[PDB]
Amino acid sequence: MELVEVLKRGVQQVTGHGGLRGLLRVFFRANDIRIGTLVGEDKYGNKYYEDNKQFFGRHRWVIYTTEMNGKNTFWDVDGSMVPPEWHRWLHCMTDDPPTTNPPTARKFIWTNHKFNVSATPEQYVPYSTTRKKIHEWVPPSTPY
Amino acid sequence: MFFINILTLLVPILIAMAFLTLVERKILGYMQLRKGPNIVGPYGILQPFADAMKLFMKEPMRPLTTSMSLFIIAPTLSLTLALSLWVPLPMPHPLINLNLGILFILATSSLSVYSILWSGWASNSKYSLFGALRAVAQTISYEVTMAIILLSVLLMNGSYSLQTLITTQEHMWLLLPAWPMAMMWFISTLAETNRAPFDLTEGESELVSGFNVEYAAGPFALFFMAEYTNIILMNALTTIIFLGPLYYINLPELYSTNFMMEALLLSSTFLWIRASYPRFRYDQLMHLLWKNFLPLTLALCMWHISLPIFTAGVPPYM
Amino acid sequence: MNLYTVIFINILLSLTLILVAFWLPQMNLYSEKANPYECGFDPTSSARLPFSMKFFLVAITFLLFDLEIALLLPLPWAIQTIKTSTMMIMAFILVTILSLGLAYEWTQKGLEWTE
Amino acid sequence: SRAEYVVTKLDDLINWARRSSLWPMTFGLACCAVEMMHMAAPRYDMDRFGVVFRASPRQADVMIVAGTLTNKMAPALRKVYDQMPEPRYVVSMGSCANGGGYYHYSYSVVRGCDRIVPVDIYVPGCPPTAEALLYGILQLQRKIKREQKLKIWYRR
Amino acid sequence: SKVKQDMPPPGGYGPIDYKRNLPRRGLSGYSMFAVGIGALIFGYW
Amino acid sequence: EVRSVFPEAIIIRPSDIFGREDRFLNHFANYRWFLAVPLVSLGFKTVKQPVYVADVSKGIVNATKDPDAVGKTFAFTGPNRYLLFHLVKYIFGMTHRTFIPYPLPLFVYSWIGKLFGLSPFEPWTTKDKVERIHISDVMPTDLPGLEDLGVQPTPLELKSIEVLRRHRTYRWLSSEIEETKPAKTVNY
Amino acid sequence: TYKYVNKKEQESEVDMKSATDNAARILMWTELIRGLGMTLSYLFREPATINYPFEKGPLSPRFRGEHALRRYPSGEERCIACKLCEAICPAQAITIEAEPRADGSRRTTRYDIDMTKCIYCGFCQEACPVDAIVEGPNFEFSTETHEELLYNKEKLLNNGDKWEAEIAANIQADYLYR
Ligand SMILES: CCCCCCCCCCCCCCCCCC(=O)OC[C@H](COP(=O)(O)OCCN)OC(=O)CCCCCCCCCCCCCCCCC
Ligand code: SF4
Ligand code: SF4
Ligand code: SF4
Repeated sequence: MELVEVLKRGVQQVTGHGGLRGLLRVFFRANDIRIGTLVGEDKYGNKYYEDNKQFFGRHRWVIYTTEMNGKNTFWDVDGSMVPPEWHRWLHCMTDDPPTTNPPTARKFIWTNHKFNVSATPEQYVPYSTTRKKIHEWVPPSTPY
Repeated sequence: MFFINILTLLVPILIAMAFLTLVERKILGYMQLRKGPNIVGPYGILQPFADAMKLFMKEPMRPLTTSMSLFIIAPTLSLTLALSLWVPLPMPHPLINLNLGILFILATSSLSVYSILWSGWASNSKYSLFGALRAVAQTISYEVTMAIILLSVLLMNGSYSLQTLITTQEHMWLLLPAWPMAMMWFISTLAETNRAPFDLTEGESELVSGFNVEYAAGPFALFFMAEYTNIILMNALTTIIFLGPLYYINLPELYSTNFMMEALLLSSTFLWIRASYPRFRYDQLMHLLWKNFLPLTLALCMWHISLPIFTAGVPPYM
Repeated sequence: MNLYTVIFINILLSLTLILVAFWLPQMNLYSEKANPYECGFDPTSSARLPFSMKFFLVAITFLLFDLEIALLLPLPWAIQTIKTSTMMIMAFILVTILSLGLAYEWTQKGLEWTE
Repeated sequence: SRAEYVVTKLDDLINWARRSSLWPMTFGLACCAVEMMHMAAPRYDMDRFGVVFRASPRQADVMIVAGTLTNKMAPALRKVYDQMPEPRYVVSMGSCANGGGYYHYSYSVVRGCDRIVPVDIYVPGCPPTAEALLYGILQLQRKIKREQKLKIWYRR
Repeated sequence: SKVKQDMPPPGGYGPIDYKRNLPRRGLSGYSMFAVGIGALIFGYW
Repeated sequence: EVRSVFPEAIIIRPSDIFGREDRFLNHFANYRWFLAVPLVSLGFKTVKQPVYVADVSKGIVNATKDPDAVGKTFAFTGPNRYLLFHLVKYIFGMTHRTFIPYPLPLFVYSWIGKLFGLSPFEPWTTKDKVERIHISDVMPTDLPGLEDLGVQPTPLELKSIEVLRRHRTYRWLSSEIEETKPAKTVNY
Repeated sequence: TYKYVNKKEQESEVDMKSATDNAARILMWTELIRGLGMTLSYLFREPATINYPFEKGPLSPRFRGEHALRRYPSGEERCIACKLCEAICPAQAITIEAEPRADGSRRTTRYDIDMTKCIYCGFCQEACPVDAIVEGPNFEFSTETHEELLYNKEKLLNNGDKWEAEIAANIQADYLYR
């Protein structure tokens, strides 16, 4: 019957993350067991699953890394870690991922994305990019 | 061993209050097209503990304009009465078998009013005083109907004991002879506990946390858990008096489980009612409960006086 | 001793919980948080002033109706008597008289609030 | 095992509690309060994270300065911040409150709520998307996660 | 090539509903009082 | 040792400072939780010349700009030398609670301070605190002070209510500065 | 035209049937069970919430968030110190100071944006005649200090070197509309 089909779907959700280890690693870390098609992995380890039968806010989702640039992100998960290759796809600006439609490569684009830095070092301290405008007189090193 | 029985009667009720919090939030959520807590635990089963620890680690407030004695002794009274009301509850065999159980209930609740009513005075603020006076009006509205409804209901029982209703409902619920009495008792239990649509004491958009605006920490936690314990209590009383579960002298655990089911349904109904309707105005409440419920309550008291007699259905004394 | 025991235990629970609430945390006391709330700005006056209530008559008649509750409440014991007719008529008289008084208050507009 | 380890774990526990149950205040002055509402709306439900509004400041653990702060409303904001009981946090929302915003050079505007209340996190925008304010809230959670209060108590 | 401007499709969009639609339901009132009074008399017996 | 290492230094020597979140006036006012206040020799044979925080702060903030004060010590004392009994009486009048003084030796009060200082948290009292409370303040007129640095010292009577209204109850919180029969000054 | 919202046509039709119907609207809370059933219906719907850091709300190529200064494919700096982005910026968030680069090129020695004054309006990116400054996609740069939101040339060039893979594509989508 119908109850049986939905319970079968629940069993598929329960048994589709490796084993109990991976099931818990996903459930206590994202609060969702939902299965989707692996669209493509990142160079850091993010997964970027997909399932189009869901409604238009849950048909794309990330499963973040456990270590991005030496931060131990098993729990301290944040949204800045999605590089721009996948920002466009995750926020549904396109239906074209970087596996099929990659971006134009340029010699100045960062190879290693950076998570948000606001409390650590490696953050942004502001300053004036200009120079001394008025130059003061340097007196002699001799008397008279 | 009585102390172990006190444990079994006390700590699960506190767990159940703490998880009624979660059930409230999640049912209001799903009635609001959203999901409640699912972050802190697997499905939010630790959010009550997080809330409690956060409250008991926040610094309290002893303001300067207040009366510290009432300020501190009122939450004590609130929790103590909310937790003492659960004591003579037959589920089916009670801890404290009293021959005047419902009188103890009524007196304990009418004293539970005084927690709110002294806290609001000791908190020397305008909003607290608004809330205390609103509670005065609320009690003046509902207590008359509570007493007379319960009188006319137990007029087919024969006693004020609560163990006797389990025998009065051996073959049938008291909901069928008295559904109107059950209706008005339900709304009375709703005005009691200061629950919606009759909140009228913590009236967020009228009284910004009335009778609690100066309470921050574990004191506020005490008021909160007292409310969420009296809710389960009143649902338990509804299902003991009206929705009588099955006794089966060999098996009392069947009574306990059916009582659990019915009280869960009635508490979920309380949350449903909160999510559905807006607040009354606290003069509309008095007018309603003096001009619609009290005449009908008196008339049905008359009817349930006549009814034992012209039916020859007078109940027994013990 | 059982009911006394239970109530003492609940009293102890509450007092221990309040001790915890007051002596566990860290405090930074000063007059700008110990002064009364009143929604951002300070009070123009005190809260310990006359608060004109407008259901005082309904409060008095609630007191009278509580006395009537007291008179009605012995019925679960009265009904087991042998007569069953004096009590029937007296309960009818009591309830009808109470309801007549309520109707008089209603018509003379005591249940209404002093606008 | 060791006293310092026990203290670190107790710190983790209390930080987890204060981090998972933070109760912001119904304090929304201008447009940014609408995005605050939309973060209370079903798509980005705050209550999922244990974040529920309490209209009283004394039942509040954080304030979100969502709107422009005038010279006439600053005393009230400061009275409310004082009335909040410690531990207490502030979150400045929008360019009007972080700095002056679109009214920095005007006569009745304080050029930053940070002139009046201390600020833990600044959420930029005009308005910020509710996802952005949610990022700010979770950043405040990350911040509470590393308090090390009982540690310094042990090391005093 | 010719222009492209996101116009409505040819033949207009479908018929949108805007009027109030609160459908009557329930019983006839007679029946509700009858069921209540029947349960009441049965419980009395 | 600071002179021995870093000369061309400034060494400020304030008296016991009072302020909103001090540990001097609040410390004497928190003696209401005990129903009587102990004082060595009933407060007499002890003299206190307290100073306000704003004065010391302005003094430091000017000394960091004064071309003088490079090898100078200072005595940030403030005016109106006070006798301890009268000072605590003024505290317990401005904080309108009550006043039950009584004598106490120094050895038992030292033991009290010790067992109070048996605390992992911030203690209420200590042996060194009692000792520092019950020795008089030096007549500071051998040294410059504030007015040699650009601050006119503030009397206690003008700023104490800001500190002490926190401790009042209702029935007295709405009371002014001019209803406390001020403390009796001494010179000695 | 118009139409009434709370005006009956008129009165004076009553029968025992209609009176019983209104009396069972009363005395049974008929019109309240409807709201109860409504809220119950909502209990059994898929909620619209999303696991935010993992699954995120939909945005568009036109979306304007963080700011960034761009380059040509040669890596050449694209701004030219024309200083109309500061002329029009209605919050006066942009200060610019320029010089010849010692290659003889028109370039800025300064480009600051107080991001606590920017109203995120996009006038600068639609006024820049070279598409140098844009308003990128990012909305997740909340900070613990005010000073971090006071940008300079280096932070903007870093935002450009970061988000060019996304900026270029969103521009690719969005031109022909501007
Ligand atoms: C055999 C012959 C003799 C038989 C004798 C018996 C005769 C039949 C007796 C029928 C009487 C039934 C009792 C009904 C009580 C309600 C009375 C009433 O009229 O409603 C009161 C109030 C009126 O509101 P208003 O629109 O202003 O109308 C008044 C106009 N002057 O309207 C309201 O009450 C609204 C306020 C309450 C809203 C609270 C929300 C409740 C939601 C429904 C909960 C349902 C669940 C109940 C479960 C309880 C089970 C224990
Ligand atoms: S920053 Fe913008 S959106 Fe926010 S309050 Fe100011 S004008 Fe409104
Ligand atoms: S988006 Fe508008 S307010 Fe922001 S920098 Fe550009 S022109 Fe100025
Ligand atoms: S960013 Fe663009 S508009 Fe602004 S000065 Fe440079 S070239 Fe001109």
